[PDB]
Amino acid sequence: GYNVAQCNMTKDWFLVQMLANYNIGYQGFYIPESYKDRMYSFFRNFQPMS
Amino acid sequence: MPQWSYMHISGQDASEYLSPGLVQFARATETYFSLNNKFRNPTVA
Repeated sequence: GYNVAQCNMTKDWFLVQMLANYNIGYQGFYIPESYKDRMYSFFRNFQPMS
Repeated sequence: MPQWSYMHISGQDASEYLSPGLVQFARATETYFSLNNKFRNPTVA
């Protein structure tokens, strides 16, 4: 029960990425801002599948 | 009113009922922990 958001990527890693790219972690998940979220940024190209 | 002043709806601004030390703290700790959303903002027409 360590995967997240309908794929095989982990809760831990997703959290590390939100904190590192956008500083979200300890104040709870929400959609990151547009200006932060650009071409080489993580969330923008994140495409989970089943 | 008595119960509006008690429940912080009116009489004063949001900054004015909090303690000076806590506000001093909220401003210092903001960049890595936000504390704005913890206290209601009342606005009076």
